Amino acid sequence: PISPIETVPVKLKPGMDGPKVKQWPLTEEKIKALVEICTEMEKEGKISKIGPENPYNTPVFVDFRELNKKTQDFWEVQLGIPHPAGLKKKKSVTVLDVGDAYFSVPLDEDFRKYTAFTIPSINNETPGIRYQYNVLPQGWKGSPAIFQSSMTKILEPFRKQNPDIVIYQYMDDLYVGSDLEIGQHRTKIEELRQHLLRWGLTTPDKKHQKEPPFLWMGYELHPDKWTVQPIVLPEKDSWTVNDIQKLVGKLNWASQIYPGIKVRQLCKLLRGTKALTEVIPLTEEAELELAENREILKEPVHGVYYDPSKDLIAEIQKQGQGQWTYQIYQEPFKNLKTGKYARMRGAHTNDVKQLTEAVQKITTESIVIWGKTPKFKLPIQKETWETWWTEYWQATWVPEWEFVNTPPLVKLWYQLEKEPIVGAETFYVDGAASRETKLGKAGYVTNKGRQKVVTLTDTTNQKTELQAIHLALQDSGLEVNIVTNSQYALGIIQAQPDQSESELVNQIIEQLIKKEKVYLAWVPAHKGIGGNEQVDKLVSAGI
Amino acid sequence: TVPVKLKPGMDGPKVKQWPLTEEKIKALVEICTEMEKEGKISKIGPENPYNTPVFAIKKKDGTKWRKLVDFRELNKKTQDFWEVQLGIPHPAGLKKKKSVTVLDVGDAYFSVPLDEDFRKYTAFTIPSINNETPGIRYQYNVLPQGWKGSPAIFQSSMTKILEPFRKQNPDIVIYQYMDDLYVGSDLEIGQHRTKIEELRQHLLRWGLTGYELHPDKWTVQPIVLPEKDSWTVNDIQKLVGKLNWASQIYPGIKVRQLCKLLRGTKALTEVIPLTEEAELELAENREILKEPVHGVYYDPSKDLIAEIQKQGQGQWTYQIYQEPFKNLKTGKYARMRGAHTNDVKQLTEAVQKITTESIVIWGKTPKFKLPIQKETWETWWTEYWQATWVPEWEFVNTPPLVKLWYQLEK
DNA sequence: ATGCCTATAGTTATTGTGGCC
RNA sequence: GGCCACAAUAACUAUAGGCAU
Ligand SMILES: Cc1ccnc2c1NC(=O)c1cccnc1N2C1CC1
Repeated sequence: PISPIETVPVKLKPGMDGPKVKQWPLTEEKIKALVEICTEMEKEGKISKIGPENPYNTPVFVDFRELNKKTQDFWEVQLGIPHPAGLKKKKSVTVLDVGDAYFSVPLDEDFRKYTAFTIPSINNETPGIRYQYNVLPQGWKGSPAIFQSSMTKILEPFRKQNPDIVIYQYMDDLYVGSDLEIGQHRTKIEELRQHLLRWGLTTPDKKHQKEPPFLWMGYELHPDKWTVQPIVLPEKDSWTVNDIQKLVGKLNWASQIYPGIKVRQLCKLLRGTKALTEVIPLTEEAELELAENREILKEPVHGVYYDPSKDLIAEIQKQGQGQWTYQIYQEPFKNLKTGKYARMRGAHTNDVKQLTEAVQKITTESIVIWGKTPKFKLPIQKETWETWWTEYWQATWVPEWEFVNTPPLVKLWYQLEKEPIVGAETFYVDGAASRETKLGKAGYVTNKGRQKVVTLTDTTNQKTELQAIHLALQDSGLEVNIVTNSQYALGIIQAQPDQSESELVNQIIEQLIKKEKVYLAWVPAHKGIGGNEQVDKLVSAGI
Repeated sequence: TVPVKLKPGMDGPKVKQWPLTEEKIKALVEICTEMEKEGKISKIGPENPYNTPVFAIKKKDGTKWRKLVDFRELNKKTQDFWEVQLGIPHPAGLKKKKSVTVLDVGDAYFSVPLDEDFRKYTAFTIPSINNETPGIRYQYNVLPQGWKGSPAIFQSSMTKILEPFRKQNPDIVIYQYMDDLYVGSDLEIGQHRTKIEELRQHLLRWGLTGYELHPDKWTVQPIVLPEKDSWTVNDIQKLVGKLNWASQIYPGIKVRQLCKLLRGTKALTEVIPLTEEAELELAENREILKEPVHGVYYDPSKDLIAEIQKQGQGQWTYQIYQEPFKNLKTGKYARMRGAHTNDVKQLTEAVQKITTESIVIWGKTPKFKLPIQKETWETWWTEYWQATWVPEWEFVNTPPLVKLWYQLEK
């Protein structure tokens, strides 16, 4: 009888009721100003006077933090933030700011009694005048959910009448963009203003309209291009511990537009856990990539909008160890959006495999923003691509990819032989270590008769088996046959280790490139095989 | 109508929506608009917190885009309604037949309306390009496709219409599962097509509207050991390691005599002749591999587990087991030679092959172990997906020991 | 059997950037 | 302080192998 646009029924959680917190102590200096605000909202039709029938109370700051916990769960307003690179290019863009947004869209009668608040008393603890929200209150969890759903119903017939125009809604602000001329675009907004005025929404006039440069989510928007806001960093001394991580976050936000962003060496300093004020000093390797990052930030660059007619092209580059950077572009030189793949969990991930993992990150991101799979350009050869995945256990598929050579080329180091080498010396690999005091031995027994036994300090069982392979390839010719008993050592040689970990393996990898043919075989441990038992007795002699 | 109640304590499903391609998004709107006008789905506000994942699949017979809704989260909570309250009887003489014909009966569920209180739980959100639209919401007014509670309510009507069909053919055993109909016939292949046509004509009389499988050809193929005239040290070392891993599966195989052949350090090039004890043991091990192992039994209380392994050069093998290292059903699919094959397509067709076999023999969806990433699988599985039933799958490591053992299977 | 190591999958807690109440 | 989107870093569970008791 008073509220338009048909109210949507909202109910509380069956577990607990609304707020029951008492009123805050009096201020007197702030109460007098609040009297004029409550009287103005009462005349318009936002709040109404109620008696002592309402038991619920809300403190005036007005805080709705206690109410939100009692209110039922609502579906999320936005599913992923829109990126300026995936947007369509428009000739004229005009924004509309909604005046009295939550004041127009009302609340259901059943929920109106739960949003009742009490104004602090004047003197002698008086009851005062009670008020309850009839419309959507400021600071409620369900406020942005209902308002967005109501606006969709308003602009439902408007989109069908004009399919050529694209309208977007964001909380209170509405963005209108079209490929039409400046004269025709101005008429469409005037018709859009009259459509919103019917329900009761205030829109600014032609003189109060905002200029083509817009500021949204920290991005500077233009009708033809888009650019990020310039980030200013202090250039004197490296301060505290958390500010080092802040520089990584600034580079993280710069990774979406700047292709040359390195963060690997900066994250190495953040290895120290449990610290309030640590103050990390600068090193040679960490500041080396920090110097080149500042040079790219000096020159201003702009991104390009998405075009449906042209296909998306992506290319993979290598800038460091275990770090990949990619750029998506439709036209040469003009980039749309750049990305990165820098996370390393600890163990080896393989350069060929991590490259495919980087592609999958682009593919999934392209579905959300662009909506279609882009054409990839890999720095790996077609011959190397087919050899790796056929022998590997994990299966992956790339639909469309082209071979394009890049300055930082990635090549395979070594490949294990399938058939045993004839006339070559046979090496048996077996090692054992103790948990107490941390001591282990490594040795190898050959068919000729030569053998070497060494002792190691501060080592695990996984490292002692790894050390025995290194010594077997050290005192050998060109063609080496390696027989190992451990399953752990078998998996490392088959794969290609390239990370911060596996420093001991890097000595073996360098030797494997020098050798022409290397054979590897696996045998069961502790059974009674000739050649394996002889090595086992030597390592477990003192252990 | 019948009221549907959820399991006490557990709340409704809340799963995040997976993004879809631009071609699939516009395809979903076309179906949703047609269903809204007929009276199948209705729009709801933002007050609904429950979300259901939705995907788009292509059809072969109708060559059109079909709407697929995943109810795997809801099925775990609504298991009391479809088993305890209204259970589906499963015959033992369904796995033993000559020819099984698969027919889609999912279109018949759009007639029976859903409960008013349960309508809010079947709400789903449609993904959009760059999140331009907030998201168009729809709730199911009738029985949805892919839900296990739909056949339970329809069971009272399904038994009545199949009553004259069962009376005419007592020897032919019929079974209903989810949205697919499975009919097993013991007649000839020329007479099998006539029997299905008569059953399909009965459906048109009621109101609502070559693919064949061989259940007799699912014989367990024995794993055979490679035959060699001259055995070398390298050949023995690989043979001992593979059979030692299978010692926990098969207790009959012993590697005691094989290890005694090698004495001291020797080169792989050297040829070692087998003794009388070595030849007797190796030949005996082949007999244990051919004969089915004792201790294989089906238990409905325990969940079924399936593991698929990649071999290479267009070769795939799978093992169906309830308990670790205790196989129940073994089989392998090589390559679908004819048009186009890839790493995803060969795996997608493999899962659908096991799922169809699981219904006829047992009647439960197994846990699929896939040698693929979660981000890779959840993007390209919809491209080659045809079946309306979606099984539960997990992603784990594939050992090198299990790969080198099942490659010798004929 | 449990505690202690490595690798393959996944999950969470923490911080940061951009916003909001 | 909580909520939303995206990233970097530390911990915890299934599988496979290993060591110690
Ligand atoms: C903030 C925002 C939100 C949603 N879309 C857009 C934008 N705004 C852009 O500024 C914008 C600028 C130029 C062209 N299209 C744009 N766009 C499709 C309508 C442009």
